[PDB]
Amino acid sequence: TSRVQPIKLARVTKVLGRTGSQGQCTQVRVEFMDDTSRSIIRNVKGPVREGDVLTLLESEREARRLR
Amino acid sequence: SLGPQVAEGENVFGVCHIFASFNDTFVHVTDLSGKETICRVTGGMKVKADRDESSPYAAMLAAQDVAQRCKELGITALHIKLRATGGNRTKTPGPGAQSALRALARSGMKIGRIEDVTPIPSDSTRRKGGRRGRRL
Amino acid sequence: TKKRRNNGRAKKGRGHVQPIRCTNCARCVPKDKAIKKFVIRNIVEAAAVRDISEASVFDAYVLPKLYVKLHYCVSCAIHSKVVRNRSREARKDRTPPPRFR
Amino acid sequence: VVDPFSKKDWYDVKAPAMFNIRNIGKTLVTRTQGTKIASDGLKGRVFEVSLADLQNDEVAFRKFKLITEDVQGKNCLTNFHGMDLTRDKMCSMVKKWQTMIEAHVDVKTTDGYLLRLFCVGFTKKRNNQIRKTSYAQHQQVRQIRKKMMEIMTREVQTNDLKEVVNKLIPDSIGKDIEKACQSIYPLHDVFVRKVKMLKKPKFELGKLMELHG
Amino acid sequence: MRAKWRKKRMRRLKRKRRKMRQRSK
RNA sequence: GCGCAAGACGGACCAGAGCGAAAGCAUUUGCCAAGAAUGUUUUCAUUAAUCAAGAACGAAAGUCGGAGGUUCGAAGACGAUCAGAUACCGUCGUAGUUCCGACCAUAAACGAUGCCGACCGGCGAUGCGGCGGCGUUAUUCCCAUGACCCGCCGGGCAGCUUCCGGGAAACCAAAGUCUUUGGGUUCCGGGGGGAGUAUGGUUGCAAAGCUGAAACUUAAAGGAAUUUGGCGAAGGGCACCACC
Ligand SMILES: [Zn+2]
Repeated sequence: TSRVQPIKLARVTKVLGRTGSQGQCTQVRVEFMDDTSRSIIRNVKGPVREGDVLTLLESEREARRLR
Repeated sequence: SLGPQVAEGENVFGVCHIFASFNDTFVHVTDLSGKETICRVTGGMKVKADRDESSPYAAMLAAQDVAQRCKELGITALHIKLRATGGNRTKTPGPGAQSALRALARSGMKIGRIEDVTPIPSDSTRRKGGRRGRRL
Repeated sequence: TKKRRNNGRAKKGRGHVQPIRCTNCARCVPKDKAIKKFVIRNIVEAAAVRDISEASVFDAYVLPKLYVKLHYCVSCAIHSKVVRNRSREARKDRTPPPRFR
Repeated sequence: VVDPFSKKDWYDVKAPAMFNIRNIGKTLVTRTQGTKIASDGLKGRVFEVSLADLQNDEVAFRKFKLITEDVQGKNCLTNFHGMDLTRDKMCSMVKKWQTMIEAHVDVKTTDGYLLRLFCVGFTKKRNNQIRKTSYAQHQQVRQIRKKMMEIMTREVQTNDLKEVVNKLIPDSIGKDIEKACQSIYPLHDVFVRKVKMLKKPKFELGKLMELHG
Repeated sequence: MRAKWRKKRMRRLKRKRRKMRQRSK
């Protein structure tokens, strides 16, 4: 494939709704502490508190709603 | 087999005919005149399974193949010619053309004009099916 | 029971109109009876707009649109859930729904 | 077995002095192999170029047809072949609750070239308009169509291609249409749809030479 | 039934009866 | 990608808009002929309305005879479907579909409502012709016209509301002006099956069209609407006897 992605961080701001067929993935809007102007929408599985920090592998791809 | 023009001073242009239907996708790349072409690829070229012909995956594999061919030959920039099924059948573009465009743009080539060359008719003949249509 | 004031169409002074064909099927429907959607859409919906913006030779290039209209039979329209049904007392509302986005 | 790209040239295309931008890109052809002629293989190549790619920062929803005729070695020369309109633009003209006026003519210039021009028209919704419809009577549409046809069969035959396509660049024929039609019914959007080239005489090299320069 | 195919079957019966009548001549 | 040829159709403009007795009618232009509405201090002076017999037109399919047959596609052929499909589905495909003639006169030909005349509400709109009335425009002056605004008249397709009134109720500005029952006039129905059937006449090369019974059997067959219902209908909520 020959594709290399840099390590990306995150910072949650406000909680949102929950997606998934059984409600296991939770929407949350984030900010990047590396560059405090870009905000993307992602899904997180697991408990999330506001004021926490998330780890990623890439921050260039967004996810759909269901399918 | 190469572009004698310097890449920093100027960039060269070809066109591509992204034809996407509900069961196939084509990526066909030629120059501005369009008489002769660079290379061609279908939706079944990279996937042996027929069920996977109409998908983003065959489109992005086709886009990567023409991306490598245009990188090795020396064509840097491409114009866009999107195409639906056309005629009297369907005026809606397929769900693989956008992924093909994303894969062809994310690989580091310059874009040009984006124009739809869908063959819109004035009035064609009768559509396939019956009076009651393709009911199921 | 007379269900509607009109008869599912706008044929009030002609008697015969021209038939057209659907998109999901090929069912012949009269023109004033069918439910038609003049959809407006762009080339890139929401994903690669920044990709097109950065990788363009033309600076601040405006993205073109695509213009298309679709024809629906009633069964194909309700099967695609474009239009739904309500109460007969609220059936007498000719106003389109308020488009927010 | 072997790549055909070894037997491949790289020629250039040039616009005449009628345009502003000279070159637009590259073309591909093989060398001659006896019964195959490299000069013939560059003949029937129609091009699809935009107006902003041939001029400065003007309107960019117009397309021009350029056909090649002759080569001399590592470069080629083109000529005017027709006009086109962007389907985004043309599909953005047509909206509901206004009437369409469309005309055509078969008009011949001073030389042997013959053109078939088209026009399209869309009417004014007025500044003080309350009424939704704003249609036009059929005799009014008929005499506006006659006015457009007589204007575009007035403009063309008085000159040759070298200046009438110069008039055809910014808005000038459509300017004459939109300026000479406020009397019958006010109209707001008129351009030229297409120019379809119909007949060409015997090819001489001199006319192609004097346009290029 | 629906009256269309009942009428079609009745017309087929009429044609059969007329065939037997013209054969019985 | 460039040229050539064939036939079909006139998308987008295309509308609760128009015309026609109805079926029906859409590229541009030219020719012939016809027509409603409008305007009128023109003309004749009761020439009128509905109408058995008789007569014209008439969707699609169908038949006879030529030309043409691009596409579509009854009959039929081939694979998958389901327990079974000579059905749905896909590839082909005869006759038709197109034009010129010659025929039957059949549709949910429906506004499921025959025509003429008169009377009794409101409101905002649209199409046609005529008439006025601040104002803007084809540049300015300036009149006449086209365009726009504000009112009116007459006819037409329509729309919203209504304790006028009516109806079994859906609903109706007509399905109203009906026990307080009578403006004029053509067709048509007496419980449901048998049956639009047998027979006879009629028209047609033919498919069939019009006219149209009886025996026997039956106590229900029907129309409107409320209440729970049953949805492989849409739209919300809940439960570890539903799940991640
Ligand atoms: Zn449909």
